[PDB]
Formats: sequence, structure tokens, C-alpha cells
Amino acid sequence: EVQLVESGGGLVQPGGSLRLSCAASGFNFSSYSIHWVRQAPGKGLEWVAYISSYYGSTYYADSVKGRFTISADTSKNTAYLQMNSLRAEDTAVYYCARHEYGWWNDRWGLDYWGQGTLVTVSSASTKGPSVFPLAPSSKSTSGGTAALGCLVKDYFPEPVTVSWNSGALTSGVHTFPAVLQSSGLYSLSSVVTVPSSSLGTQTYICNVNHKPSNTKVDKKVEPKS
Amino acid sequence: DIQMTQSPSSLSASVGDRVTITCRASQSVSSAVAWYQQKPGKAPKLLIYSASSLYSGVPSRFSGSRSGTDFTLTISSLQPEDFATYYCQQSSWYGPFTFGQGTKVEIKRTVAAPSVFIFPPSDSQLKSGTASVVCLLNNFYPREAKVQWKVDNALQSGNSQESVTEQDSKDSTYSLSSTLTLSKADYEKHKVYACEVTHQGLSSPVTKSFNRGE
Amino acid sequence: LETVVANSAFIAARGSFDAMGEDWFLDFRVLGRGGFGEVFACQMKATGKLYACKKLNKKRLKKRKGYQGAMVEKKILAKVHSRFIVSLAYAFETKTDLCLVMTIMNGGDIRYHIYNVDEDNPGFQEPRAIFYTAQIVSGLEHLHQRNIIYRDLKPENVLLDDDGNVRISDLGLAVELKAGQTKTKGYAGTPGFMAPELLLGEEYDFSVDYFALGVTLYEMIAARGPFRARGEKVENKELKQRVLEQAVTYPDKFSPASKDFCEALLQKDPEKRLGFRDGSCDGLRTHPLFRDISWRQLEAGMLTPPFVPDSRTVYAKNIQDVGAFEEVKGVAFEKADTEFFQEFAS
Amino acid sequence: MNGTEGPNFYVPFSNKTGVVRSPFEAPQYYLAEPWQFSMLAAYMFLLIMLGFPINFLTLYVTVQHKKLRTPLNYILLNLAVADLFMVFGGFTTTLYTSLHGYFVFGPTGCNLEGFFATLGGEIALWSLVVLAIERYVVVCKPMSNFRFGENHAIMGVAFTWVMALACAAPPLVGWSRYIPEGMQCSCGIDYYTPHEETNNESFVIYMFVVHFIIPLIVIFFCYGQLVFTVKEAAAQQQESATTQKAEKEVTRMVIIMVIAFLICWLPYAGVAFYIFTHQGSDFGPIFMTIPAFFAKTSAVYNPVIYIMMNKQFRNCMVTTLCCG
Ligand SMILES: NC(=O)c1cn([C@@H]2O[C@H](CO)[C@@H](O)[C@H]2O)c2ncnc(N)c12
Repeated sequence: EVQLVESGGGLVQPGGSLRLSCAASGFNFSSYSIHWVRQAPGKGLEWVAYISSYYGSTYYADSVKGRFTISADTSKNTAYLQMNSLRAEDTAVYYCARHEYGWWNDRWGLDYWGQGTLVTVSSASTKGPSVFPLAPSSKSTSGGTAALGCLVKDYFPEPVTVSWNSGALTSGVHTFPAVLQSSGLYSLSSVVTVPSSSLGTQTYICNVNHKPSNTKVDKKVEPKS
Repeated sequence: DIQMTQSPSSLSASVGDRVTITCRASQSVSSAVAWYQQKPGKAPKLLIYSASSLYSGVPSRFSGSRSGTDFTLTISSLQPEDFATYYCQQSSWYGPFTFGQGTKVEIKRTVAAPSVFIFPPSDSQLKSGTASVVCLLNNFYPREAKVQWKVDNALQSGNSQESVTEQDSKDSTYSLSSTLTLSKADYEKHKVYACEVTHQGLSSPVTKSFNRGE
Repeated sequence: LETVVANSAFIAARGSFDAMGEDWFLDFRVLGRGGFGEVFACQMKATGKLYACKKLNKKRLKKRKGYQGAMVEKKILAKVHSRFIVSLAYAFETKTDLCLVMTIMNGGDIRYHIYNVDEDNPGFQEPRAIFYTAQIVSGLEHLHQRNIIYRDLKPENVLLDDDGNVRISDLGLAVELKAGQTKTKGYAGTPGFMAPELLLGEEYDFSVDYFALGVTLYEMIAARGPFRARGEKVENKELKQRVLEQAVTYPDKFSPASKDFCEALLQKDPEKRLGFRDGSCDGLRTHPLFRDISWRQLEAGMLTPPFVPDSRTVYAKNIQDVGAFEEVKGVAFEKADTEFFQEFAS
Repeated sequence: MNGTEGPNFYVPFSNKTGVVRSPFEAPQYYLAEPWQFSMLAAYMFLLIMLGFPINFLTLYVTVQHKKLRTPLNYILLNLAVADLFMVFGGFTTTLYTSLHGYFVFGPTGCNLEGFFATLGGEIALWSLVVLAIERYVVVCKPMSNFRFGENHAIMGVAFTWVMALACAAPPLVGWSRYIPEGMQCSCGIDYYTPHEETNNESFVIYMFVVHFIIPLIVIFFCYGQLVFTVKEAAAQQQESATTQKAEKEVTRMVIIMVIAFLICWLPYAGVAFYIFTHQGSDFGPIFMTIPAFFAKTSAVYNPVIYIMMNKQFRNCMVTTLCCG
């Protein structure tokens, strides 16, 4: 069923060991195969390796070979993937597949997938955001409507939330998806479009709240000379 | 394994259109194909199993047909919630499982040009030792666009990162940020920061630029 | 040529049918050459019903010294009958042969159907093989409950009736164990359908029939035995070595359930061989393979067979393409032989 | 009268050139030319060269396969033996004599050659009849609740011999006579004149009725029935491609089989009958060699038809040729 909840979350260092473990229940694992399917963030679905109860056939994908050691349990229906070599492509919101066994020799798709809990492979340390103003565009795109924003840079772990004027401004706000930088720290920009005529007559302050470090920074954004 | 090749790579169709996407497996897998709907930050939903048999609790606008090597998923009437990436899959009960490359179904609307804004790095940004110049392309359609960064007319490559917002609920436009990252030391040896935007909505490349001082 | 004409005349007779001695049965074409002499179709003039008549030629009996084998088949089949063991109707003799007249199975034999399903694609698909395996199991079980070791079982001795249900037949290479033994030596059976124990001349129990079941199931799907290649069968000596030494190979045509099941039966050692361990034959039935089979309905004959034989086109063997064995080179019968011949007739 | 009757010869070239004497002592060149004798000798050599291997193979192959040893092949073996009688009795003698251009074995030789040639051809004739009977009985089933066994086959074989002797033996005891036919290098039955004084007339009537008309009726009956049966059966069995192909094949074969019986004995019957109904019909000496050509060639074409064109024999021959 839908109850295939990862309980193997948390950061784990590259080359480390963490045993991803399916909280599988609502069915009996012996007519199904709990082979590990990984939805990598903003990227397509892939297969890791086969899992079987009685049958005991296990086969890897040709890209995770010997970097994981499959294991299984039918006393709780948990399927444990041992981690023992990791890269950075082993970051995914892991899900547990559930695949029907035939009714003659029938192959089906994967009936259910998990609710996931994020697993990350990273060497980066905790560090709140430095919040810099992205000053108004008024040296080009003059008059009418001007855009301004805040660059929220060098934070980790994700997420970071950005609001404007303590949540009083949220209209016309486009908060872009995070991009992984070379450092191993995420950065994004949040922008808001405002009247060019309101500039230097209204203060626009981005209120940045990074929950993992409990780091809150209110950074004023004003036209510069 | 058995390679799964999705076609078309992307398509753009309006609401209430009949959309058929095709998937070709390199080797025949018999009737043993599935189709998924993936919308970002959600669990994949199974649509079709056995190449053509609907999964329970899936709308009846989705259907699949065909066998051999050429498999199909058909959406009879497109909806504004059928903005998704659709993945085909081959299954085997004694072989590998392999997925497609995804077919991007885009919800179509009229062409729109981007309003182009360039934002200076502040002095505060310079203190960290980095200068980020951010270019915003606001409310344009289609999603595809090309941003070219030029500093002093020198092409910038391999030091800029692009991020595109997920489709706006405002009117079904896209916005795109292109962030050019330089050192402070490079920034202070430069002057002209130009963001050139080439897009379908535009009839010529539009350059927005500023000179250092902000 | 003439063989098609003879087949056509049989078909003509069948059509009429659908709608002792040699002076009591009108004789048609042979349907095979059994273990002992011919097995031809024939018809009672007194009721207009078709029967197969396994004739055991007096000549061929003397040559092979097949006197024991004849008596065994008679006494066992005469006493033992089920829904998966053919009825025996008459035991008389004629001028030149001893006769056992048994009920028709004008649907052909499983061996025939392996290649007849499609010449360029021999062997059945998974549902059809599974179905037949389940029916064979019920027939074997019926023998085992009566404490009979068959020591053989092969596709050509598994006959289809008109409906498309299969039955085992021919109990001439069997032995009925008494209470006081549970294992016995021998060398009974046809090579390749004989278990390791049989070949080594060792004592064996009921196990050997389950080995044969494994060989049968494998052969239905792959169109070859576990111990020989497609459309080839090696010499008895080499075949004996294959059975004893070789581990079974499998394609992925098999489902995991069928693969595992087949392995369990083709296991070498009676103790690890799935089947009757003198507990139940229903331990075998618990295997996941039979989740697609309803045993209660199977035993009651209420399940629809996967293939239904045509009632016009007969799938019995062509006459001149059946087996053969030499008749005597001048060799005149012993007193003993004559005494057996009179005794056989009832 | 198309020839000249004598005490023990019948030249089918009438005496009117004043050189026509006994062809047992006179070289014949006044009713044939030297080239015609060379062609005769060539032809007789051919019939031996083909006939002996074909018939030897028929006997040979049967010993090596179980299924051939069955009762229904006995008559076929008998046919092959019959043909061989014609080869060594008729053909070989005629080959020797032709190169002298006349018959050099004398009146006694003529009786010998005529006996073996007739015996051969008659066993062959009655074999074809018996074979047709067996096919009719087995397939059309006029009598039911009987099994065809070894004994019945043997009776069938014996019957052909008895009927053959019934024809070959009479000209030796003066009921008709053997006398030279054709180019005077083979001896046939006298029927060229139904002359009372030599008893030709009664013999010709006996032959025509019992040994041609009777066979002809039986052959037509049996094969007519067989084709009828097979068409009906095939109509009720159009659920197999094989049966339809077979039906066409069998019908074609039966036409060939009937024609082959006709060709062999019809010339003798035709000529004899015409001469019986009206006497004064003149024919040449070479004309009387024509019936002999047709009859003698059946030693080759009968086993080709009745052995080679059967599935069972074919398989067996291939196995034996590929080591056996
Ligand atoms: N003994 C029997 O009752 C029969 C054996 N055969 C054929 O005879 C062959 C040799 O046993 C088999 O493979 C079948 O083709 C049969 N064919 C049809 N009906 C039957 N009752 C039998």
C-alpha cells in the first residue's frame, strides 16, 4: 500500500554507512519485491536493486554495483540497503517500490511508492545564510515597474524561507529554486516586482528565516547610488 | 539492460487537446510496460501497467495501447493539471527494471516576451569576496529561453548557473534567474555587466546592463 | 499417400462414431507402437464404440523376453482405475497377439503436441504446462496412495482425451510394494525418465515418480528434457551419465514459481526431493506455482482445459511413422510361451 | 492373313517374296534392316540395365526395415520377381538373337523364351490386379471385422502364379503355340490367325476374356471405389491442409496407375480382337513388335509407379543409401 515510509533519513558522509529501512506494512512481503526506487531531486526515476523474500533472487543495476549490499527481512517486511560506498548521486528522496508477482507470468508496474524522507550525501557543515540585497534595477529598465530582491547565499542544510516585510508582501514574489554551488552550500534569489516610483519612498526588507541554524536575518533592500 | 527511449522529448499542447506520447523499448519486453505521472515534490503515480491496462484510482482519460516494442500512453482530453513529466518503464520478473528519459507535457498559452531586469551586487555581497550579478527574465512564455552573460563584451561561460521557476499560477508564465558569479577581484577589474536575453517572444536580443558603482 | 488415406478412413469412421477375436472388432490404422507390440484403433461391431487395442505380439514377446512386463501391466491396470488412469475393458487373445482393450484417448499424446502446437515454436506457454502438471500430479498421487511405484512417466504415455484433460497410462513397468518394504531395487523405466537411484541399481521409494514428473514438466515448456537438447536424445549410457551428474539449466521462459518447483522435483537424493515422503502428497501442492490452480475443481474435472482437441482432425500418430521392433528370424515358441499366452487371456 | 503359317513358325511377313522360310535357320533381312536390329539390341540392353537394379532394390530394402516386412508388401515383392522373369527369359534371349538378325536357339528355344516371357508378364498382370484388390479391401472396407494377415497375402501371391501358369503352359501342349513375333528375335503367343488346326482360336477367346477383360473390370472397379472413398473422406476432412494435398496427389497417381495397366495389355487385346472379328487385315512385321515394346517396358515402369512413388519406400531407400 501507500505505507512505505523511509525511517533511514538524515545526512551521512560520503563513503559512510546508514541503513535505509522501509516501514512497510499493510501487505505481506512474499508476493512482492521491495526493490529500492530513488526519486533523485528534480530528476528522473531510477532503479537500484532487486529484493525478494522466498525466491531470494537479487540483482543490482549496472551503476550501483557493490556500493550497496541488499538485505531483507520478512519479520517486519523491512528491506535494508547497507551503504558502504557513496558519491553524491546517492542523494535522493528514497522510496520503497512494491511490485506484483505474476498470476501466470505477469509483470506489472510499481503499484505503490513511498512518502519518502530525504537522504543526503554531503560533506558540508551547518552554516546559516548570509543575506545580501540585490539592489533595484534603475540604471536600466527605468520607469514603470522595477524589480529588486535578496540573494540568500551560502546556507546549508536546506531549506531557507524568504518573506518580504514580515509576510505583508508576498504578491509578485518569485522565489527561485535552490542551486547547489561548488562550495556545497545552496544559494537562491528571491525577487519582487514593485513600482519604480515607490523606490526610495517605501522600504522593502526581506525577512530570511533559516530554520536548521535558527538564523534570522532581516536585510533592507533600498536603491543604491 | 533494456533501454527505454521516450518520444517526443517535450511537447506543448493546450487544455482540451488529445495528446499521445510514445515509448520505444530497445528490446521487446512483451506486455510488461508501465507509465508514471511525476509532478515535482510528489510520489510518482502509476497510470498504466501491462502496457495498456489502467491502474485503479487513475482517471479514465488516461489509457494505453500497443505492444511489441512500441508502447503508447494517450490522454484523451488535456487538463491544466496534466503539466507533468511522464515516464515509461519496462518490468521483468527475472530481469532489470529501467525507466525512460521523461516526456515533458507543457500547458500552452500565447507567446510572451520577458521583462529583463539586471540587479547589481551590493557592497555587502562584495564583502564575502564574491560578486553575483543577477538577471531576471519575468513573465515570459515558452519556458525555454537563452541567457548569455557578457562582462565587457567577454562571453561568460562555466561560472553562471540558471534556475527557472515552476510554472506560475498567475497566468501560466515562467520566470528565469541567471546568476553570474565572479570574484570581487574580477568584478573590480570590470565595469560593464550585461545580460543578453534571446527568446521567442523577443524579436531581437535585448541587453540590459549597468556600470559598476552599485 | 496411402498413409493419409488410412488416416482419412479413420477420420471417416470417427465421424460416423461421433454421429474375442478379430471377428469382433473392425480394425483401423495403428496409433503408435507401444512397449509391447502395436496399439491400434479398433471398433466394437456390437455397440459401435472405438477402443484402442494394445496388442502384444507373440513373436516380439519371445524376442525381448517380455513375459514379465505383460503380466504386470495386465494385473495392475485391471485392478487399478481412476480418472487419471485409463479403464481396461477386455483381456482376450487373438491368433498372433495378446490383447488389452482400453478406452480411447483420441486427442493424441503430450509428446505429439509439443511439436504439433507449432513446428517452428515447439513447447507450450506457461498456463498450459502448469495446468497439465497439476493433472499429472493427481494421477501420480492416486498410484502412491495404493503404494505403487511406477518407475516411469513420459509425455508419450500421458494421453489427452477428447476434452483436453490429460491422464497417465501404462503401469507395466510398475511394481506394487507390499507392507514390509518401502524401497526396492530394479532398473525399470525408460532412460532419462529414470531417477539417479534407479540407474545406480540402488533401492528407492516413491521418489522416482516425482523425478519423472520434473522431467515431464521441464519437457513441456522447453521442448527438451533436462538431460538432452532440442530434437536430440543421447545414447542410453550418455543419458545415464547426464541424469546422475548434470545440474538442470533453465531459460527465463519459466516463471520463478515454476522454476523453483521444477528444481525441487529434479533434486537428486530422495530425502530432499519434493513429493511423497510418506507424510502427504499435499505438501507438494503447497508450492506457490499452484496459486493459479484450484485443486478441488481440478480433481472434479470442472476446470476448462487450455487446449481442446479437434474431433475431426485426430492427433494420433501416422501409420508408418510409429515405432517398430523385429519379428522372429525363424524362432519357434517354447512350451512356456504358449502356456503364458493361454493364461493371459481371460 | 498377315503372315505365313508353318509347322512351328509364323513369320508376320507373308510369304510372297519367295524367300520367307523358317526364321530358325534363315537370316532375316527381308522383314527388317540391319540398323533395325542394332536398335532392337540397344533397346533390349536398356531394359536389362534398368530392370535388374530397380527390381533388385525392391527385394533388398524390405529385409532391412521392419515396416516393409508386413503382409501388404508381399505382392510388391512378387511383382519385382515377375519383372525379373521377363528380364532373363525374354530380354536377354532377344538381345543375343538380334545381333545374329534371326532366332538362333531354334523351335525349342522359342518355346522356352515364350514360356518365361509369358510367365513373367502374366504374374505381373495378375499382381497389379491383386494389389488393387488389397487396396480396395483395406481402405473402402466392403467386408468389416477381419484383419489382413500374412496368410491372406500369401494366397494372393499364389493366385497370380496359378493364373499365369494357366496362360503360359497351354501353348506348350498344343493349345495354341509359341511362334516368332516382331523382327523374329522374340517369340510371343499366336493370335495373328485364329486357326483351328493349331487351336489358336479357342485360346485367343480364353485369353481375351479371362486374362484381359476380367482384369480390366477389376482394375477399374477397385480404383474407382478407392478414389470415390478418398474424395468423400477428404470432403469430411478439410480441417487439414495435408488431406487436401493428398487427395489431389492420390487422384493423379490413380490415373497414372490405370493408364499403366492399359498401355501394357491393350495392344495385344486390340490387335487380337480385330483379327478375330475380321480376317484379311494385313499388317507389317514391325507392327507386331509394337505390342511387345509396350508390354516389355512395364518391367521398368510398374515398379517405378508402385514402389518409388510411395512415402514409406522413399524413406527406407534414403536411409539405406545413407548407410544401412
Ligand atoms: N496405450 C493406449 O491406451 C494408447 C496409446 N496411444 C498411442 O500409442 C503411442 C505409444 O504408446 C502413444 O504415444 C499414443 O500415440 C493411444 N492413442 C490413442 N488412444 C489411446 N488409448 C492410446
